[PDB]
Amino acid sequence: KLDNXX
Amino acid sequence: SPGIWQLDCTHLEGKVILVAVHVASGYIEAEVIPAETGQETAYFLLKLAGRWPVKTVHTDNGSNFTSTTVKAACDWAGIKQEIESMNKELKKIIGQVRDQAEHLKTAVQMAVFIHNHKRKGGIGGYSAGERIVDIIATDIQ
Amino acid sequence: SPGIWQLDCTHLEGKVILVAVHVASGYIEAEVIPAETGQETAYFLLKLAGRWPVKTVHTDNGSNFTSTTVKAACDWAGIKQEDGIPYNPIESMNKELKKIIGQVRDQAEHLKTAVQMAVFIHNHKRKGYSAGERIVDIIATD
Ligand SMILES: [Cl-]
Ligand SMILES: [Cl-]
Repeated sequence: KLDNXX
Repeated sequence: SPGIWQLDCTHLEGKVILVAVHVASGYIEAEVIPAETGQETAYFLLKLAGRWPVKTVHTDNGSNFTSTTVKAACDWAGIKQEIESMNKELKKIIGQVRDQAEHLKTAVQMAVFIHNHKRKGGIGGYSAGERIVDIIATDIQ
Repeated sequence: SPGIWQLDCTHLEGKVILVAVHVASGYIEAEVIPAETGQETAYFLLKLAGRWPVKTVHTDNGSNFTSTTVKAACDWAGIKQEDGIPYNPIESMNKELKKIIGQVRDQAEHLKTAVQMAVFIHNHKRKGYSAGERIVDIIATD
């Protein structure tokens, strides 16, 4: 995931 | 016409996306906000105006645009308050990248990037980000 | 060179302002963020990169830039990160931006609005061309 995720 | 913008709202996932389209180029900027308030609208318009030479904004006339804080922002920045495809195109890009981001805001800004940098047509074509910059540079000169 | 930006942070009223400077023109963009985190810094850079053709960013090598979210953002946007590298002869621009913010602070209820008014002033000041006129002239490909 690009942001906080992942 | 180099200083004219249109501003529109889209509702997704219970959030609001404010979308500014530079009419002559198709270039966009967008921000994700909790609700469509006068405070957020004014803040978005001052940010836009410190970046580009904004003379006129066309809007949906909703109550966020009528507020005294938006009028004070527009007065200060020299903005007069007096493309629907671009928005459907943005919405469609957002859907296609949506799953690559935890938050709607990151997907929105990826879609903005994809939209503004995509070449239209063949070899010889331009992106919207190239068009806006070329329109404004030519106007100054 | 048209694609080279420098990012700097400055702290005011106990808040953080991230400033991106287009080195060739002196044009600036700025945002108040709640803290110098990886995710806030990533989101700032994703927005900047969607707006202008950003090839390289010089940073102060703060921990927010060494974060993997920032690295993911820069690789997705194709930005080359140059951490801890000065392009030479800035804290003037911070002291200047804060000077202007100080001049308009009494016209805005909240600091974030004052920062945007200060960016507008800075980019429109004739020095003859403004920073806003110079950045477009430099970047235009025709
Ligand atoms: Cl709206
Ligand atoms: Cl920083």
